[PDB]
Amino acid sequence: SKNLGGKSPGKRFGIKKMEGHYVHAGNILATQRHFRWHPGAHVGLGKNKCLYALEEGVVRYTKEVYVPNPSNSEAVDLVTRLPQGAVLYKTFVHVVPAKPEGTFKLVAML
Amino acid sequence: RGHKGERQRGTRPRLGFEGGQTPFYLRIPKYGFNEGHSFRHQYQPLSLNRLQYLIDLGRVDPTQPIDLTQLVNGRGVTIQPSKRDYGVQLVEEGADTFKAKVNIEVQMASELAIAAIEKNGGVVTTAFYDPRSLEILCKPVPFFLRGQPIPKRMLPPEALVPYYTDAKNRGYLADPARFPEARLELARKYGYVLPDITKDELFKMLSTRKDPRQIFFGLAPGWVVNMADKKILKPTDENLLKYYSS
RNA sequence: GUUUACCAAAAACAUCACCUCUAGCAUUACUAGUAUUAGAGGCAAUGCCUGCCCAGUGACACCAGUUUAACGGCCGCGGUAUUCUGACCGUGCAAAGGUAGCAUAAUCACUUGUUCUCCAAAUAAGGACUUGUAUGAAUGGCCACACGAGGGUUUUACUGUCUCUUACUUCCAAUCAGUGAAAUUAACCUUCCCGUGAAGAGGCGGGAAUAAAAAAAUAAGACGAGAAGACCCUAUGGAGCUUUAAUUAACUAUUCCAAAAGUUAAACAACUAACUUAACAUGGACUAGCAAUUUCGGUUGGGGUGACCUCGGAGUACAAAAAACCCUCCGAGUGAUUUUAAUCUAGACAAACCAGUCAAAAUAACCAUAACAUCACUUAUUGAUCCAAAAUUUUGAUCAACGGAACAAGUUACCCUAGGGAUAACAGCGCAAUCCUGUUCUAGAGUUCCUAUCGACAAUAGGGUUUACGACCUCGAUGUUGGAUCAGGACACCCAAAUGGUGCAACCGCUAUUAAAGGUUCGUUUGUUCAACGAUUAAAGUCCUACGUGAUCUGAGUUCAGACCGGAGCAAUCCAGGUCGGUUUCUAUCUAUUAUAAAUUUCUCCCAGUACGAAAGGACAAGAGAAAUGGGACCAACCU
RNA sequence: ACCAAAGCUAGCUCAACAUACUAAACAAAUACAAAAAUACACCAAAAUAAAAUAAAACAUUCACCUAACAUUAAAGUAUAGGAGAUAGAAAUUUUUAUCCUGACGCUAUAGAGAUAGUACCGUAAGGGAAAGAUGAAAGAAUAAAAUAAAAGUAAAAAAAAGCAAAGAUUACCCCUUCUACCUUUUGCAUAAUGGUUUAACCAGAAAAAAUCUAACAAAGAGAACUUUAGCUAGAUACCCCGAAACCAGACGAGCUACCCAUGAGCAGUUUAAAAGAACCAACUCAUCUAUGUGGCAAAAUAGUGAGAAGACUUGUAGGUAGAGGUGAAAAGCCUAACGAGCCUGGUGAUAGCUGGUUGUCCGAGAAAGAAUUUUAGUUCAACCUUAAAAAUACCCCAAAAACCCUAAAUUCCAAUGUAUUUUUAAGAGAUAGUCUAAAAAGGUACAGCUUUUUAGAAACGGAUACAACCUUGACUAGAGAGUAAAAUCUUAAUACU
Ligand SMILES: Nc1nc2c(ncn2[C@@H]2O[C@H](COP(=O)(O)O)[C@@H](O)[C@H]2O)c(=O)[nH]1
Ligand SMILES: [Mg+2]
Ligand SMILES: [Mg+2]
Ligand SMILES: [Mg+2]
Ligand SMILES: [Mg+2]
Ligand SMILES: [Mg+2]
Ligand SMILES: [Mg+2]
Ligand SMILES: [Mg+2]
Ligand SMILES: [Mg+2]
Ligand SMILES: [Mg+2]
Ligand SMILES: [Mg+2]
Ligand SMILES: [Mg+2]
Ligand SMILES: [Mg+2]
Ligand SMILES: [Mg+2]
Ligand SMILES: [Mg+2]
Ligand SMILES: [Mg+2]
Ligand SMILES: [Mg+2]
Ligand SMILES: [Mg+2]
Ligand SMILES: [Mg+2]
Ligand SMILES: [Mg+2]
Ligand SMILES: [Mg+2]
Ligand SMILES: [Mg+2]
Ligand SMILES: [Mg+2]
Ligand SMILES: [Mg+2]
Ligand SMILES: [Mg+2]
Ligand SMILES: [Mg+2]
Ligand SMILES: [Mg+2]
Ligand SMILES: [Mg+2]
Ligand SMILES: [Mg+2]
Ligand SMILES: [Mg+2]
Ligand SMILES: [Mg+2]
Ligand SMILES: [Mg+2]
Ligand SMILES: [Mg+2]
Ligand SMILES: [Mg+2]
Ligand SMILES: [Mg+2]
Ligand SMILES: [Mg+2]
Ligand SMILES: [Mg+2]
Ligand SMILES: [Mg+2]
Ligand SMILES: [Mg+2]
Ligand SMILES: [Mg+2]
Ligand SMILES: [Mg+2]
Ligand SMILES: [Mg+2]
Ligand SMILES: [Mg+2]
Ligand SMILES: [Mg+2]
Ligand SMILES: [Mg+2]
Ligand SMILES: [Mg+2]
Ligand SMILES: [Mg+2]
Ligand SMILES: [Mg+2]
Ligand SMILES: [Mg+2]
Ligand SMILES: [Mg+2]
Ligand SMILES: [Mg+2]
Ligand SMILES: [Mg+2]
Ligand SMILES: [Mg+2]
Ligand SMILES: [Mg+2]
Ligand SMILES: [Mg+2]
Ligand SMILES: [Mg+2]
Ligand SMILES: [Mg+2]
Ligand SMILES: [Mg+2]
Ligand SMILES: [Mg+2]
Ligand SMILES: [Mg+2]
Ligand SMILES: [Mg+2]
Ligand SMILES: [Mg+2]
Ligand SMILES: [Mg+2]
Ligand SMILES: [Mg+2]
Ligand SMILES: [Mg+2]
Ligand SMILES: [Mg+2]
Ligand SMILES: [Mg+2]
Ligand SMILES: [Mg+2]
Ligand SMILES: [Mg+2]
Ligand SMILES: [Mg+2]
Ligand SMILES: [Mg+2]
Ligand SMILES: [Mg+2]
Ligand SMILES: [Mg+2]
Ligand SMILES: [Mg+2]
Ligand SMILES: [Mg+2]
Ligand SMILES: [Mg+2]
Ligand SMILES: [Mg+2]
Ligand SMILES: [Mg+2]
Ligand SMILES: [Mg+2]
Ligand SMILES: [Mg+2]
Ligand SMILES: [Mg+2]
Ligand SMILES: [Mg+2]
Ligand SMILES: [Mg+2]
Ligand SMILES: [Mg+2]
Ligand SMILES: [Mg+2]
Ligand SMILES: [Mg+2]
Ligand SMILES: [Mg+2]
Ligand SMILES: [Mg+2]
Ligand SMILES: [Mg+2]
Ligand SMILES: [Mg+2]
Ligand SMILES: [Mg+2]
Ligand SMILES: [Mg+2]
Ligand SMILES: [Mg+2]
Ligand SMILES: [Mg+2]
Ligand SMILES: [Mg+2]
Ligand SMILES: [Mg+2]
Ligand SMILES: [Mg+2]
Ligand SMILES: [Mg+2]
Ligand SMILES: [Mg+2]
Ligand SMILES: [Mg+2]
Ligand SMILES: [Mg+2]
Ligand SMILES: [Mg+2]
Ligand SMILES: [Mg+2]
Ligand SMILES: [Mg+2]
Ligand SMILES: [Mg+2]
Ligand SMILES: [Mg+2]
Ligand SMILES: [Mg+2]
Ligand SMILES: [Mg+2]
Ligand SMILES: [Mg+2]
Ligand SMILES: [Mg+2]
Ligand SMILES: [Mg+2]
Ligand SMILES: [Mg+2]
Ligand SMILES: [Mg+2]
Ligand SMILES: [Mg+2]
Ligand SMILES: [Mg+2]
Ligand SMILES: [Mg+2]
Ligand SMILES: [Mg+2]
Ligand SMILES: [Mg+2]
Ligand SMILES: [Mg+2]
Ligand SMILES: [Mg+2]
Ligand SMILES: [Mg+2]
Ligand SMILES: [Mg+2]
Ligand SMILES: [Mg+2]
Ligand SMILES: [Mg+2]
Ligand SMILES: [Mg+2]
Ligand SMILES: [Mg+2]
Ligand SMILES: [Mg+2]
Ligand SMILES: [Mg+2]
Ligand SMILES: [Mg+2]
Ligand SMILES: [Mg+2]
Ligand SMILES: [Mg+2]
Ligand SMILES: [Mg+2]
Ligand SMILES: [Mg+2]
Ligand SMILES: [Mg+2]
Ligand SMILES: [Mg+2]
Ligand SMILES: [Mg+2]
Ligand SMILES: [Mg+2]
Ligand SMILES: [Mg+2]
Ligand SMILES: [Mg+2]
Repeated sequence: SKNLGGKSPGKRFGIKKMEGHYVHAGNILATQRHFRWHPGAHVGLGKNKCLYALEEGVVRYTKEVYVPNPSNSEAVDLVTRLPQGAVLYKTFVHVVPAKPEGTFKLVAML
Repeated sequence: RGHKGERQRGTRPRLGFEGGQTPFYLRIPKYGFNEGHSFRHQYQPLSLNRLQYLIDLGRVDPTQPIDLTQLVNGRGVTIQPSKRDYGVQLVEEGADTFKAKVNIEVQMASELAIAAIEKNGGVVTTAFYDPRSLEILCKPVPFFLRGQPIPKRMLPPEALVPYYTDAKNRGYLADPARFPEARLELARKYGYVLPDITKDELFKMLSTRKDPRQIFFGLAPGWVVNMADKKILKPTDENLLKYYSS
């Protein structure tokens, strides 16, 4: 026949943890083919463009201003051609850290 | 039985078979895990905890020297040579609580275990038994009904020689010149005063050894135990006595 | 002459004759033979003949080379005689390019080629023409005598084959007497209609009908009885046959090395080897014969043919995930480059399993607090165990049927078994693409004029004949084309009747309405339904009924086993291809059924050569008769 | 009241022991064609077992499989294997006499096939039955005694109407209400399968892990082992019938195919002729038709035909044997079925395929994602069942989830209403699907069509009938009651002087 090989399974791209959930460091928050959600505070980016928590805490989603890295040609060009009042916005994922960094304990009284 | 199919008729395939897709137990690669397992040496562990508990209830008595046969007879331990058990090994589980004073002979021991016995003024020695030897040693009375002489005790194989030649391990083949030195070294390391075994009243029992070629205490290779008459029989022949005593 | 004992007697086989091959020979065949012989085959007497090819494949010759009365093959394109043709010309390719003959044939289709003869009429038969682009010369080609339970055609004659049946005997038959089977059988207290329903009802629904029982008859139904369908498909079910399938023994011949028995020189040059072999006969090889073992991947709107089978992107799948199709579209089975991209480990994604994915901290590398190889839509660029090679640590599959059998093809109509209505062919049912009917709309045809007769582009609705499509009942059988017999029904009327309109003067016609009681021929050819043709008819209707009707018939045709011909295939075998031939069972249990009548149509003669017409032509109604068919009867005569 | 019914014996089965192991009977006759007293010879012999099957195919492999060495262990260990299916040691260990032999074995469809290897069936090898019932006495038959209970009949035919009954009823019918049962299926009154009926026979078997009960317990077991509460014991479990085949060895050529020996037939007519000439009998064939089709006959009868001195018919005796033979090739014939005989054994072959699978009552209860020579099957998930541990489970308001346009709606979650959900241990079935509503795709914007996604259903009430539409949280009894869905649908109209 003319048509061939359209058959491949779904990649299960999606968003694994949702706003308000609790996460432990290293949990994958989302996974994606293109950037849909960008990594925010305490969220690491994988090389496959997936987002994972770097700290134990609570997941939050947010809209924010997007200021691309000047080493990236394309994005800088896109930003440069904008009308003067305009500002790019994107969607971000953060983890609000829950536990205190550490505590001070009494070891020994000399 | 369900309905039609292979199952109602009784014929469903063998166990590992997955329906023709390459079976799970065969797609995994072979790797030595159990490789040469039958030839590995197996030492049944005996903690100081259990040894102490055994002495306390008077199953084994610390008075006379404690070797494998004594442990077996108290049912403190169980050896099955057929499974390639090469004997008892001593582990340190009860070291801190161990107060008894013993002369003990095991086939392997750990530094900490040894130290724990020395501190109380006893003596540990690691001896080797070959499979046949071991079998006879654990169950002597069934051996004596066998009507055979008492065989020589074999030596360790080349792998285990460096173990039994070291005073580190209080090896039965070790050079007794090194013994007091290493024995003191232990006491440096674990910080306890090493008692003088020489000045004790039970000392004659504490120094008691076996010949490296001898299975029991006070019997000798080549004798024969007639248990109905309560007699021992010994070879007077020259060749026999040369063979058994070599 | 022979053959399928029990469905085929033939065109099959054999056969005289003619041809190829193979053998130079002795006590069990051939053969008590000896090349004018004997085996292995081909072809089919006789007659005229048997053309060209050794490139392939064989077989000789163990290689060259030779062989076609060995397997087998024997072509194009362009330009030319004023014109169709193409003697001639050009050129390509082949081992040779189909020669003689015959030819619409028992020869793919076109095909019922064309024409003549035969018949009142022929798809038949015979004679010619003939590119048969698929004839053709010992897998033989062409004539011919005689022969044939072979297959076709004509004439005579004969006849109950038929028009169109009839009488009488015998056996069966029915009654009486004696004896006394078979398949079959859920139970039956066993109706008809329409509806319904696993899509065809004695049993459901709605109606109708209905004292009970024998005996005799008919076969429409009981998807009647028979035989776990022979067609079709499926099964990691068989078997037979053939090989260019994959693995390869024994045996039979060949060839060789070794074994075994031997034999020669005392070898050659200057200052140990080589050769031999009578019959047996061993071990290891070689080449063949004859064989042995085993297999035919799946998906598929039945199988087959074709196509596909793994991985990714987009749609289908509109916003978390997932999500099918022999669904719609693009891709992948890698390049290029240097930044040559380490070890170890919290936690997760994903997930049947196997596989896949991210990743903090910590070490070590390097600026001396220096870990994401980059680009091509970046997503995909891939493959398990075992096992082999490597030696230190790795590498190896269009295993592409891509979760992968270490290595196996055809064919069966000679088939077999197990099943399947889970799946085709017949029939039903659904649907209505195709088909058929009507109406709606008028641009146009009709000299003028849309609708006398038609009617493009389109519209609305029905019917359920065709070819399909679907796979719902039946594969422990619902036996299939056309005839015969008997027909039941619809009306969408062919004839008969009554009318409307006419581009209806009359006769004819062309249309439209109403009407289904009754009718609707005989022949030549085809198996045929169609169709052509001859002769008629008042007319020779269109359809439905399991393309009505095989427990009533037929069997020409399709669809088994035999055989030819053309073609495909190395072969076995095969073709919706032609041709010849080929077993059609049933004693009726149940339902159902087993005779009232009260015509129908033609044609003559009148009507009148009037009505009507320029004439040619030429009526309707009313009125007299005759026939035929159909219903119902009957023998005086005729005839049997 | 017939047909019938009932016995308890015949013997058997499995072991024990045991001497030792071809019984009994032999006058004659027995290996001529066994049972036939008597004439110069011959006589004798061996070659690996194979395959069905398992590997879900099949090619190496596939325990046991007519060879003495037992037992407790080592041990299902070392090893061997398309390193797959499976196969599998040894060293080394253990074993105390003789008597106490019988039976939670059968009772005539059982137990031996057995009253018998007989009758009978096969040419042969070979296959192989059925059958008994009185009593102390039948040297008690005008005979005496206890069942009279199967289907089938008789005593006694039937009377509108309907799966044959049930509600009932004074009353048998008449009335009303119910589409046999198994199997198989998406779905069966089905016109799909099976059964005349009765009796007797006729089909779930195993203890690794587990659960339950108990002993003793850091140990337990009457040796060999296992043990971080275990060990030991007990109890809980996994069918029946069926191919075509394949392999080995016997038996078959008295039918038939072809041979070898040895006999026998062919009259009349026509011809110089006994010439695979002619006419036509006997004889041999088997053309065409009709009968017949459980027949006279497992291939015939009646007519009609073909040959009829030959490649002719035919008797008797002999031969060739299944990987074979024989063949004027029909893949014909080889003892009524030959694409390869028959019989016995291998054999309880093997069937993912069809059929069958036997008391009562109760608790819960299932429609398909993935691989697969796989889509007629399996094995994993998801559901589910039985126990057991727990703690949250559904329902879920804001807030939150993308870049051009985009709906119904999803995801995720407090509260709140409920009592569910998750883990742990066991365990199968199922994995061949229908219609309805919705979103789409394919097709003809066709199908009772096909392929996915969400939802529903599979009444004993309603839609006359009805699978899937609608009503309805399926218990028992009642001669109470209230409700639900639900039963005829409307229109049929055109005057314009
Ligand atoms: N390429 C490849 N072949 C293998 C492998 N394992 C086994 N084989 C098989 O081993 C055999 C080697 O012999 P070959 O046919 O290659 O000469 C083949 O049948 C091959 O299929 C593998 O891992 N890779
Ligand atoms: Mg896709
Ligand atoms: Mg998919
Ligand atoms: Mg069943
Ligand atoms: Mg099934
Ligand atoms: Mg142990
Ligand atoms: Mg015949
Ligand atoms: Mg014959
Ligand atoms: Mg003939
Ligand atoms: Mg015949
Ligand atoms: Mg011939
Ligand atoms: Mg000649
Ligand atoms: Mg000739
Ligand atoms: Mg020639
Ligand atoms: Mg050649
Ligand atoms: Mg040549
Ligand atoms: Mg000619
Ligand atoms: Mg033709
Ligand atoms: Mg030709
Ligand atoms: Mg030829
Ligand atoms: Mg030819
Ligand atoms: Mg002649
Ligand atoms: Mg003739
Ligand atoms: Mg003849
Ligand atoms: Mg003939
Ligand atoms: Mg007559
Ligand atoms: Mg009678
Ligand atoms: Mg009746
Ligand atoms: Mg009906
Ligand atoms: Mg009714
Ligand atoms: Mg009715
Ligand atoms: Mg009938
Ligand atoms: Mg019928
Ligand atoms: Mg029938
Ligand atoms: Mg069948
Ligand atoms: Mg058939
Ligand atoms: Mg067939
Ligand atoms: Mg299969
Ligand atoms: Mg097979
Ligand atoms: Mg080959
Ligand atoms: Mg084999
Ligand atoms: Mg195939
Ligand atoms: Mg298939
Ligand atoms: Mg198809
Ligand atoms: Mg179809
Ligand atoms: Mg193909
Ligand atoms: Mg997950
Ligand atoms: Mg790091
Ligand atoms: Mg595959
Ligand atoms: Mg696959
Ligand atoms: Mg996959
Ligand atoms: Mg395999
Ligand atoms: Mg044929
Ligand atoms: Mg069959
Ligand atoms: Mg069907
Ligand atoms: Mg189906
Ligand atoms: Mg049919
Ligand atoms: Mg058809
Ligand atoms: Mg039909
Ligand atoms: Mg059909
Ligand atoms: Mg039908
Ligand atoms: Mg319609
Ligand atoms: Mg006009
Ligand atoms: Mg019809
Ligand atoms: Mg259709
Ligand atoms: Mg379907
Ligand atoms: Mg059928
Ligand atoms: Mg039937
Ligand atoms: Mg009629
Ligand atoms: Mg009409
Ligand atoms: Mg008329
Ligand atoms: Mg009519
Ligand atoms: Mg039809
Ligand atoms: Mg018909
Ligand atoms: Mg017919
Ligand atoms: Mg009929
Ligand atoms: Mg044909
Ligand atoms: Mg004939
Ligand atoms: Mg024919
Ligand atoms: Mg008939
Ligand atoms: Mg009758
Ligand atoms: Mg009749
Ligand atoms: Mg008139
Ligand atoms: Mg005139
Ligand atoms: Mg008449
Ligand atoms: Mg197998
Ligand atoms: Mg099986
Ligand atoms: Mg097989
Ligand atoms: Mg075997
Ligand atoms: Mg090996
Ligand atoms: Mg395998
Ligand atoms: Mg018996
Ligand atoms: Mg018997
Ligand atoms: Mg009775
Ligand atoms: Mg009634
Ligand atoms: Mg069905
Ligand atoms: Mg089912
Ligand atoms: Mg029903
Ligand atoms: Mg039906
Ligand atoms: Mg019926
Ligand atoms: Mg049905
Ligand atoms: Mg049937
Ligand atoms: Mg039925
Ligand atoms: Mg069935
Ligand atoms: Mg069936
Ligand atoms: Mg049944
Ligand atoms: Mg029946
Ligand atoms: Mg157990
Ligand atoms: Mg059970
Ligand atoms: Mg085989
Ligand atoms: Mg087989
Ligand atoms: Mg004979
Ligand atoms: Mg004569
Ligand atoms: Mg003659
Ligand atoms: Mg006759
Ligand atoms: Mg006659
Ligand atoms: Mg005659
Ligand atoms: Mg004659
Ligand atoms: Mg003649
Ligand atoms: Mg004979
Ligand atoms: Mg064979
Ligand atoms: Mg043969
Ligand atoms: Mg013959
Ligand atoms: Mg032939
Ligand atoms: Mg044939
Ligand atoms: Mg036979
Ligand atoms: Mg079976
Ligand atoms: Mg299957
Ligand atoms: Mg259910
Ligand atoms: Mg495969
Ligand atoms: Mg499962
Ligand atoms: Mg919300
Ligand atoms: Mg919640
Ligand atoms: Mg299935
Ligand atoms: Mg459907
Ligand atoms: Mg659903
Ligand atoms: Mg109802
Ligand atoms: Mg309910
Ligand atoms: Mg309910």
